[PDB]
Amino acid sequence: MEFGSFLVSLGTSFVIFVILMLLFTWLSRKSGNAPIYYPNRILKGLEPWEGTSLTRNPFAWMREALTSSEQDVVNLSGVDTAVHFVFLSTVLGIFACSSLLLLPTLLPLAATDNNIKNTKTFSQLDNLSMANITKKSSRLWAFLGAVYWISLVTYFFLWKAYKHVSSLRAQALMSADVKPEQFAILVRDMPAPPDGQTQKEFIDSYFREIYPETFYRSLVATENSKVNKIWEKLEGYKKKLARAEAILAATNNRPTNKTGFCGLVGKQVDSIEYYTELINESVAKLETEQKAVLAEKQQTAAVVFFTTRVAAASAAQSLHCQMVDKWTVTEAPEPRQLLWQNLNIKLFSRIIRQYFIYFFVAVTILFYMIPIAFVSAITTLKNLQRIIPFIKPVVEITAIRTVLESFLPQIALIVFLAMLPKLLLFLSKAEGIPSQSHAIRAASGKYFYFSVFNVFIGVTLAGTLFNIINLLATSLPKSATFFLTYVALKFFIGYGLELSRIIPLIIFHLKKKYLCKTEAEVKEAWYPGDLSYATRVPGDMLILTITFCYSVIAPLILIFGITYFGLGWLVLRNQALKVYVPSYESYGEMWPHIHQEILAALFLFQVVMFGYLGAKTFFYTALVIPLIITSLIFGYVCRQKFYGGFEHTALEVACRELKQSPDLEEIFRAYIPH
Amino acid sequence: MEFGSFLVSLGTSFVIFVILMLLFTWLSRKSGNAPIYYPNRILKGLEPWEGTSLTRNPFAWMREALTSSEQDVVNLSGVDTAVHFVFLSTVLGIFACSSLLLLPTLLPLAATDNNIKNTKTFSQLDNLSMANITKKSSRLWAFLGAVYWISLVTYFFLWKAYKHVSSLRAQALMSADVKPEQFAILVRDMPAPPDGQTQKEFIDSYFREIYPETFYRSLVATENSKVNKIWEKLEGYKKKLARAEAILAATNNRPTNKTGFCGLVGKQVDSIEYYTELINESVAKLETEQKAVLAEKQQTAAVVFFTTRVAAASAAQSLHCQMVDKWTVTEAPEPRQLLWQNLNIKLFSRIIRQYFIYFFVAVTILFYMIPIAFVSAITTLKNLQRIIPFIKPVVEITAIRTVLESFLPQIALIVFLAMLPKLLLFLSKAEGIPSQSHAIRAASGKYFYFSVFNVFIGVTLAGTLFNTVKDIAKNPKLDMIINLLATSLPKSATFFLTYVALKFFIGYGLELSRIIPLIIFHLKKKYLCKTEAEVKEAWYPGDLSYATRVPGDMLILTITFCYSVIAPLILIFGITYFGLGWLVLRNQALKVYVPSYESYGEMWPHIHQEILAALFLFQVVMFGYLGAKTFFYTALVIPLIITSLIFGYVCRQKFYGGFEHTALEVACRELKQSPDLEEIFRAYIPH
Repeated sequence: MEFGSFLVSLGTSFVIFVILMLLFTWLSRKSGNAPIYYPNRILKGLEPWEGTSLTRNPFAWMREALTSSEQDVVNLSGVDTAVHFVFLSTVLGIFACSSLLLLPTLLPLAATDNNIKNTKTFSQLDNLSMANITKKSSRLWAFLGAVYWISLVTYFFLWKAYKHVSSLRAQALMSADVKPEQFAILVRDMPAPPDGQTQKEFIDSYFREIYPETFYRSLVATENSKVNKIWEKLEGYKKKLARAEAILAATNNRPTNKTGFCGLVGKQVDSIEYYTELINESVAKLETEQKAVLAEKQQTAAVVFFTTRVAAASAAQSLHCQMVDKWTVTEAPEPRQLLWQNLNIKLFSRIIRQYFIYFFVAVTILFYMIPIAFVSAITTLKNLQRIIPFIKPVVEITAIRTVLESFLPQIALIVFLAMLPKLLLFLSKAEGIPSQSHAIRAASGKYFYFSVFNVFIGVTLAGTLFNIINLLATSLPKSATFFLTYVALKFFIGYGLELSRIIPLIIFHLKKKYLCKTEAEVKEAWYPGDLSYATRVPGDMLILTITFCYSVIAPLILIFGITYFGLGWLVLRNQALKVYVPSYESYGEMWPHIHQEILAALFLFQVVMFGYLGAKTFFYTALVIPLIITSLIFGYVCRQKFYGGFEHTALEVACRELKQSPDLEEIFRAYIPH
Repeated sequence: MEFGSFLVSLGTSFVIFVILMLLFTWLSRKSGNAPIYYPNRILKGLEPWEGTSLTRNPFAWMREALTSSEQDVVNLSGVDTAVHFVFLSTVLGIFACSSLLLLPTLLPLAATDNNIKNTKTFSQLDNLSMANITKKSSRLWAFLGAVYWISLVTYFFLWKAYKHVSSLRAQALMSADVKPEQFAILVRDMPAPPDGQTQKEFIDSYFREIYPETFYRSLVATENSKVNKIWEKLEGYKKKLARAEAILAATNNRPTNKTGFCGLVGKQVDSIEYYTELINESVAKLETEQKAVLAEKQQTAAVVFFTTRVAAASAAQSLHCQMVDKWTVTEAPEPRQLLWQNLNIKLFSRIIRQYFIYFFVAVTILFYMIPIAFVSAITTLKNLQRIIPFIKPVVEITAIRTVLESFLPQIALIVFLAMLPKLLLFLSKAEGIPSQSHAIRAASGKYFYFSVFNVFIGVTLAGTLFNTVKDIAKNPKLDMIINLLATSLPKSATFFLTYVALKFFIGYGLELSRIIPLIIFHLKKKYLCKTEAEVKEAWYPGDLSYATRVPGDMLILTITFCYSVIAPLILIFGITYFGLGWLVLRNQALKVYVPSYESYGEMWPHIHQEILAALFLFQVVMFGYLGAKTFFYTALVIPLIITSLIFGYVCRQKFYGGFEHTALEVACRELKQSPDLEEIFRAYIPH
């Protein structure tokens, strides 16, 4: 019955994906939906291209995507998205070459043997797996050569893509213009000022010693939580007064508000004047607090500004005081990336929080594994049928009952998986990470480990429970069925939902028609947001992890991986061409993390291949040990070969970049939060 | 080992030690011995002993040693020897506290138990060890408490020591004079000029852009291997001609050289005229070659000199080109430390050589595992008797087997572990290491791997098998474990007692008495050698030789952590080893040895990493043992291992970053005094 289960799930996913595709064709063909299907190119208003109206058969939206050079993507969005695209491209290339060799040689090899049905059918695809292969068979040699070739191919593609990303980084850095993050460093962990002088007088006359005639200013970090809170309160008050003024300018007859707190407690009489007195009182209070904070709440973190890229880039890898405890220095993140909150955290606090968060993550795997499986089994009562509701017995088809009992576990799992990334991002920022990009990358790494351990081990154990030498052997083929479902579920809808973009489109065209969106305020009406690498990269790493897991056992997941990453390349190329706009520009710094994962997945599932063929019990599984040690060798040689360039900007892309006498004053007041 | 061999080895070591001490204290009172027992304070003339006719002979030097502060050693020998001394002192403190708690509360527990008689031979040393503890005994709880306490004590002393060494390094760097290694970097792994243009024209006009008005000159590392050969040969000719003319002046008889048979017995040629014509020809050839190679024989390594310490120190941690394959930059070593041949090794070549050397190190790990098995076979000759009865005729009388047991295995171990360090230092120098200090510390690390694996594992396991392999006729899985483990481990513990005793007694007697370099002296003078004064190179003492001292010391440290619990008689031997080492090496450093390089304490983090590696590995050993003793302490040592890893990471994160570089305070606020910057140059010239 499992055969029918994933057959039906695949059919439903394909059908609904087709539905959303047709909707996309229907919706995007209208000019009224341009802001939701072309948020980009409206900002920096490149006039979203329509040309002729319709012919409806050819040339819909493909020529725009497939004819986009990496230079075009970098110019239009940035060099960061092109890194994600080269990640997708190298994964696609690995899987394409792997399929082109594996499948024509392993499909017939698996077809001929009949070990399954001899150890005494469940499903036909079970014949096309490394389970219909007899014990002590010569086909073990072909299988081992296959995994060996997989390792060789992925090594080659990783090296090529990593050279390419290093070249793209060196190209983007060298041609950049004057940016405020090129003249600053982020000094943390300073001692208390000696006797009476405040922190500002201490930071100065210290850097003014080390760096005479090449030091400009210092923006000491101050606890401003009160200043923040009152500031967004005042900004929201100004926004409300502005929308009220626009309403007045429209109707010229001040309407009546729903008098009260959320329309419950109060008298809204000429609310314009209420908000006016509120905002001016808030301005006075904010002025007083802003004056107060700059003199008393002066903490132990400070951005430091130099006068030349040479000095700033050189005074960011150097060690300033002969104790790693004090005056720790790193390159200042760009203003859009500084987390003023997570500064001020001393080194010991950073270490202790790092290990407490990692331990809490491990406890998260544990309290996921046992308790959430327990409560999911509890939800099975709601899943099948409940006596208490008086639902009319009209359904009467068991097939969709099976569909529901397949979805509900997956639905709950996905709900908690979507609860994850916010929690992991919040935890990542709790180690005191001083930049948004590093926080997002650490969250992605934590989610990757969680996903691998959790999903892989849990589904493997579930397969073992369903069905010691045959323990690792027989169990894995059945687990492929579950992944064939879940991969497929995330396969169609997620790419379908993003491409169709109906979920933002449902929110749009309704926030405008209803009481919301009185004034134009179109910018935040349809602001797209980032690519949110907190959810793209770890999900694609999970798909890659599964594909390299069953890369050899059941070489039918390879075609699913290829089609997944091909559709991802296509849809995300279209999106980055027309939809998203980045909020931070990390110049491809992300990608070494992706390289380390990819290699970690390859290492882990070379180990899995070793163990699984050891379950096949032939004295040649030791041949995997050279592959494991080779993965270690490749990791170290890559680390020393490229990783240096991805942490800093070398003193050529900073020195001879030919600045044009920067004012150094608009570089300042660019890190000012106020 | 049985009682006779252990006792006779201890007695022989003690008697030779006291003989050497008596010889030293008697023979140090002779003025002629000054440049032997006081090489230092003769160089840098200081009137070695102040006064007349030093009394208190056994303490004439001991009193002069216990009253010397770390500041005195730093001012007299250097800031590197003081690091070795804090290493010795902290190991001594760890083992002192460990003894003060372990011994009184652990030894009686082993003494009162009677796991012995389970044999259905040994020593009383085995009775005062783990083997005497029965199965599932409450005393193993005390033993677990003991290992937990020793781990805590080591953590405490390591942290305190590492703060102290960081303080010493800061105090030394902050007050050092104008030394040429502070203004320079070692620019290595360059590309080639893609035109008609010499390499030096390319190193310039490139750094002149990155560091304008703060870039002074740049030596390109010209390959001079054959130039070096001709220069050393010329200097040998100079020395030999000086010897000949000194002989002629001292005897007024025309010297005659019979060149042939390695220049000893051959064709008779007139000495000084031959040497003069040959030396002038050699000078002409040398200067022609130097002119021909200082230009146009360029390669892809260089040394760069800035003008201010701030720029020089800042532009050494930085990254120069946006590809780490090009313009690799590291802080320049001292001119005395640079290995000019190891430059001109591109990054891939360096990695390939590193990996080949590591693999060869593993192969020779096995090839030394073999004679370690031989040693562990020899040490238990009685059990070796029942196997291979070919040794029955030779092992008949008490005395012969006694002397073999007492001497031979220790001598074999010494021979192997003393031939090894030269090989390891040569191997490390082939990894493209660009300095002498890094090569020495890498050789020390490889020696630590050899020590741990071969010595510890091989000796203990070979003794285990050869004490049990012939008694595994029956195969009860539960039963063979206990017999194997208990009847095995304390035997290796006793052998290591003997070995460590041999080391501290004989080695420190030889070092303190210094007779071997003294027999070379007083004989290289009275015989044909040492005709001219030339005293300086006749008794030049040399370094502390950290390539051979720290390795052996860490081997003894690992052994003491071996049987700090299993057989807590090792603890006394380790304490006395390190105490005698402290005392003797103090006397040496204050008076005898003078270093050739100054690393400003960069070597101690490696020492800390080893020490913690030993602690980790033998928390693991205790975990395996208590758990092969059949009780559930298994979960009581995993927390110790986890906290060991956390301690390692925390120490690396808090202090290690301060050892690799000199901060930009000791560089700026060092208050320069108008450095010449020209005599700073031509101090890195290879000649």
